Amino acid sequence: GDQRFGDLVFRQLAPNVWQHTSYLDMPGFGAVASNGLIVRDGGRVLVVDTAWTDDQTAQILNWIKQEINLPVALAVVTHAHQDKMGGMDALHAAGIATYANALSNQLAPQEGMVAAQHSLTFAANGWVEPATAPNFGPLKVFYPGPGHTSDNITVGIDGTDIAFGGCLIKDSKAKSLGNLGDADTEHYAASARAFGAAFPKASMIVMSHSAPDSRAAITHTARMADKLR
Ligand SMILES: C[C@H](CS)C(=O)N1CCC(C(N)=O)CC1
Ligand SMILES: [Zn+2]
Ligand SMILES: [Zn+2]
Repeated sequence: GDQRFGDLVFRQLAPNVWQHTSYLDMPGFGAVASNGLIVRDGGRVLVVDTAWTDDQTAQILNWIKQEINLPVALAVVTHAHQDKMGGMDALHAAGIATYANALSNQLAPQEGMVAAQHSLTFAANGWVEPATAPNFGPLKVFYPGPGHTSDNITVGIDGTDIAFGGCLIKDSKAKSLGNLGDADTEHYAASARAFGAAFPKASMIVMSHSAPDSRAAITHTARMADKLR
């Protein structure tokens, strides 16, 4: 099922949704997979997260050209770490409009990232302010609160059973919450549960560092974060 395309992997999740996977060596972790999404919305394509590097991100765009052959209207990136924003320059070189949490754009320079062109802001309840996410189509963007990072955001795909937790959510058999160096241990558990409650009918939970899982990924991630506070 999985399509190897250069050094990346692509997996169809639904008629209009694919997971992109790219890898980077991290001493002490091995070659770490990071997952994002590609969504076809009618005559255009929407991307969630870059790959780790510009070169890998250009390869995502090459795959889109070969397998979908429609323009990429925008990309939204889910926090200011390299696995999610490392390929911003490749998107900009391709003329793609890019979006991130305002706080991700604020943090990007100190994190070694290039900021997105546009900043999303969020209501007190976590839902994106709609005027900051124009033309997002089926992408429903939700800020669950600080957790994996202060800026992490999540995305549901209307018309599917899919919600993307990014690096906030780990799989239902995961053993650790991963990189906690920028995390908010006090609010993580609540933020994970807020993601689940924002997308209550999503039965396929996509995440950055594990293959797609059931909603038990949310309950398990929350149950592990419950131990952090
Ligand atoms: C660069 C990314 C940003 S989230 C990172 O810190 N990682 C990769 C995932 C790894 C894991 N197994 O969770 C933890 C270390
Ligand atoms: Zn991260
Ligand atoms: Zn990550």
